[PDB]
Amino acid sequence: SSVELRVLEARPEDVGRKIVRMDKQTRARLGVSVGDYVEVKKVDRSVVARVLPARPEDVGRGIVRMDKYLRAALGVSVGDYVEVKKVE
Repeated sequence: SSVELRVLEARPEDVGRKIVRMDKQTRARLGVSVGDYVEVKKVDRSVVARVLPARPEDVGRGIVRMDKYLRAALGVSVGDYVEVKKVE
């Protein structure tokens, strides 16, 4: 089904992009590859974002990096948990 991930801040290069960063393990769990799309959900809010690969230092942290604009759309703060799933 879905994965639950902790929201972390976007690195400066990614601010303003409609993307999220997740590690390879998480992409495999979701059934997606880099460049595919996922839906990020919080209660009755949702955003669709393109999947870009997390940097190696972020591996296994259980996080998704998303910028302050996508966080605003979802009503979440850094440190909140979100549901991530394929677009369907």
